[PDB]
Amino acid sequence: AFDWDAYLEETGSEAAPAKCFKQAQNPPNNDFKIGMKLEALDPRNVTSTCIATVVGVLGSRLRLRLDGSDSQNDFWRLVDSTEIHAIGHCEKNGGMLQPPLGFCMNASSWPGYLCKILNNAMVAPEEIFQPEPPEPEENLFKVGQKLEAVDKKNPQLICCATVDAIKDDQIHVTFDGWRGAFDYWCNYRSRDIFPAGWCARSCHPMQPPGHK
Repeated sequence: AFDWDAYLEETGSEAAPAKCFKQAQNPPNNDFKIGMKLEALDPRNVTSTCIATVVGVLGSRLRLRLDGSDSQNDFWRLVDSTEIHAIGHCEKNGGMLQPPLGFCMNASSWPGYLCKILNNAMVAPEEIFQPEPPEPEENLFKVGQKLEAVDKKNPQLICCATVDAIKDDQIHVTFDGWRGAFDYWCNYRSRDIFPAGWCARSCHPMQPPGHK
């Protein structure tokens, strides 16, 4: 459990206030179980919705993998993400499920495929999907502030970070003790940033600053 209060005091810093983030005041409960199927936006083509399977769970996050694709392109979504839904959601809304971009068969094999994987499949019930957190209506971050952030190159990891710079609705996230190579800009609404303490409150491991 990372001693944020010690760290803030030794670096002379403020943590960014909770009202800055689009995250629930309390981490949402994660009732998902590994093997459950659900519907998610294909990160490699965000216009497609695809069947995904929970392959890991960590704090309030799911590690998802799209059925019929590959094991090298897993992605993580919070249980209260608006990019995952219960199965049947897409269709109820006038949509069609799509094969993943990395689908391992040929396309005409897709309709048959959906049937086989949906047959007696373990499916996440709709009630375990958490509601979308209220959002701030402007950027309240400020240069200097510290926070917890997913490292988009190794997303299993959430790490101690700092806001470096601001241009309107974008913040620039830096990772303390790492070479600015893991830095990124993101919208203040991003679901990949959290107030200091969030990880401990949700049982997600939280990386201390790097050793550089």
